[PDB]
Amino acid sequence: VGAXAXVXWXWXWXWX
Amino acid sequence: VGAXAXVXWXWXWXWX
Repeated sequence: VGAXAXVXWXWXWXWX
Repeated sequence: VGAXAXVXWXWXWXWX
């Protein structure tokens, strides 16, 4: 279903 | 900034 695996790109929110 | 790396969890939207 949909495309890819999961939701968004990466892990969490930001960079740090 | 924030926490983690990127936005969300995974790659794209769904599973497939």
